[PDB]
Amino acid sequence: NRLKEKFNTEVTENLMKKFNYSSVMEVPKIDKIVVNMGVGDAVQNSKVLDNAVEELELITGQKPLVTKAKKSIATFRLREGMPIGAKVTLRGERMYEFLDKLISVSLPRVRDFQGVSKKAFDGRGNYTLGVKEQLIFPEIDYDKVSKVRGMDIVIVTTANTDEEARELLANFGMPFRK
Amino acid sequence: MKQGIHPEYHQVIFLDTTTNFKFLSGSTKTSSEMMEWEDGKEYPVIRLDISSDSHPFYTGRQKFAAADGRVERFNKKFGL
Amino acid sequence: RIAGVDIPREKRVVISLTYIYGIGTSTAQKILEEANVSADTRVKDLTDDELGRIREVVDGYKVEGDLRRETNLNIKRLMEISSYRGIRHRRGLPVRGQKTKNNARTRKGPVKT
Amino acid sequence: ARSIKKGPFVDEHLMKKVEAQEGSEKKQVIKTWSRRSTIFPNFIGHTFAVYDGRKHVPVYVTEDMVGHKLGEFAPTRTFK
RNA sequence: UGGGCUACACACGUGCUACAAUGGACAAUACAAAGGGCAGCGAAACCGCGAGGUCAAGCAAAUCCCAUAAAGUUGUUCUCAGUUCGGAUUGUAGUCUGCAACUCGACUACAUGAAGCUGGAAUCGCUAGUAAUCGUAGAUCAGCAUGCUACGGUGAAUACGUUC
Ligand SMILES: [Mg+2]
Repeated sequence: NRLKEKFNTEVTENLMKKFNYSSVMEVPKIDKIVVNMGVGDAVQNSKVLDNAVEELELITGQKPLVTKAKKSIATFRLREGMPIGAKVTLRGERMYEFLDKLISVSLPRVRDFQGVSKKAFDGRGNYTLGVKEQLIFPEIDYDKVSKVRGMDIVIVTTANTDEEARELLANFGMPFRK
Repeated sequence: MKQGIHPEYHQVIFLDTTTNFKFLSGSTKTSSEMMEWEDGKEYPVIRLDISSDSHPFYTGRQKFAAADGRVERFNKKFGL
Repeated sequence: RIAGVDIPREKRVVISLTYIYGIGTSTAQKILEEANVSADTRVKDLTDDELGRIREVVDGYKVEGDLRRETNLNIKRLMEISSYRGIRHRRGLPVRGQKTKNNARTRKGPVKT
Repeated sequence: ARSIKKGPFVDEHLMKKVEAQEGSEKKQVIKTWSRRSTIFPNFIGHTFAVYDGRKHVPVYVTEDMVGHKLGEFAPTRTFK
């Protein structure tokens, strides 16, 4: 619980001092992490989705939930109810472990890493990170992976504003592009 | 968590070989090599070429100096 | 993995190092000599201590993203200053004074009869 | 001159014209037929009217332009 | 004086280099001919990764120098792929000539690493020291050759025959 321990002690102290929170409950926290992989290629080949599912299962350590198309789009050759993606929701200990690994190992492994974007906030204190390849994650092996694929990592924070969210992520040690 | 639907996940020690930084976090990676920890337990060790401690961006270390200006290079090159 | 690149395991390390941007045959031979790692040993048969030794040396050389970024800026500089060379970079025509009545296909792309 | 031992080549008339212009802030255009002359650090801020073979074309030196010939920044051929 | 003759959506002729294992790289080790040279050829030595630089012997020639041929031979390694094939292109840092290499030179180093997997219709040369292949020299010439003109090394296949 290294990341959790920091949050409980060091991060909480920094945030409450910074924003003059009246109560400890006010202090922002990361509610959940959702990893989404969109696989439109799955329409062309079912195997592509299967390979993605395995990769996400390895990365997160939990079985992904296959996502089915809400609607049919002719341009994408998409039919409603077709499996075109996979998602995992990480909560509790699993979330902290994944996040610490991302900052500690996976983000460093990113090729030509120049820090993460500071502008990637929804305006409601929620941050989304896009990874170019899943090779960055330590578990994934280059030989095993037939096709390099990107992923969306959404970090949902209880923080009302981006600035409070930015502080929380900075305290966690998330690199920022500045 | 549902039983039998999730991949085996175990605490593993991630070691930065370059800076000898050790941290314990969960992973589905299995390592034949195992290392002792501060707590009285032994975990499989995953070796990392680079990490937050070693990575240049995180450190802020400048591996290479900035490119010289056109005026600077001209003067330096011909000694003028 | 060296300099952010997963080099081919099967090949000898002299050759495998050249699969990194900024490293060619000449540089690869130098880096192995400095690290005192044999050229013949295959990457699959490389040792962890040896790998670290190689990694120290490769850190010495500007490679991959670092070199790519530098090269692009020099070309961008030429284009911005409106140099003859820079203008030809913009036009996609031979920059180093080669004739264009014939040939120039690598720069011009495929034929457009 | 490409060889380092020889200095960068500049026509004396061009260099002398620039050197006289050093004193006054309000620089005036320098007409030149010297496409061959190197752009020195001293040239920065000056506008040279370099001949293209038919007309003198205004060329204004910037920092990046140092080390390149004056001819490089005035075209001799026209296409489309 | 400067620019152009060096343009570039394209079409054609003649060449150069490849598409690898009858090869690539590396190392060791042989065998030519025909030419050129006075302010020109320049050795050896030292320095540079190298292109070169420095100093300078000999030599107006069966004497000295250009100038160690290369393919070859014997090993080592790679192992059938866009690669340890190929080397276009581009970046950068140099060398040399010259008054000056921007337009627009040649060469080097490092990096970069295109097309190309043997070529549709069609079409060319060659009957033996020939073709093929490998290097060598000269004229022009400050520098600048995949061209031209010469040179030797290795060295084939096939020709029934004259209907077309
Ligand atoms: Mg002509």
